[PDB]
Amino acid sequence: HYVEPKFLNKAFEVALKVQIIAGFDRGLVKWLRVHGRTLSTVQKKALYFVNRRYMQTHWANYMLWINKKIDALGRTPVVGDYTRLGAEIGRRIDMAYFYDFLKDKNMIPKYLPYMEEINRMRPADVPVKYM
Repeated sequence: HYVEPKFLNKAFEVALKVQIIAGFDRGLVKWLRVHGRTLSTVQKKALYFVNRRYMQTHWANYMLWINKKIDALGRTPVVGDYTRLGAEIGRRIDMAYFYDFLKDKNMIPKYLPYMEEINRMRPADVPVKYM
């Protein structure tokens, strides 16, 4: 009974997703200090979804960057390495530039059921694709 290996250990994947989404969300909260009163509830929820979809579509590039670093470790990788790298991604990407773009150009997505489903997931469970 064969089993397919995950392409990244579940605990490492979870640490990345939790830290990335937490960091993107924190910057959204700060941006909403100024812009929350000029956006509807469904626009704000759509921006939370934007954070998750952004992670999903950039995941392959993140895996290249993460693996380049991990490959260069002269020791066994551990979960804390992934917490750290995920926190770096989640904090360094200044997502406010993108929120400003969407708001200014009237491209905040219409909030749909699929987006609500993604938003209601635990960050640990947001689907990512390796292949």
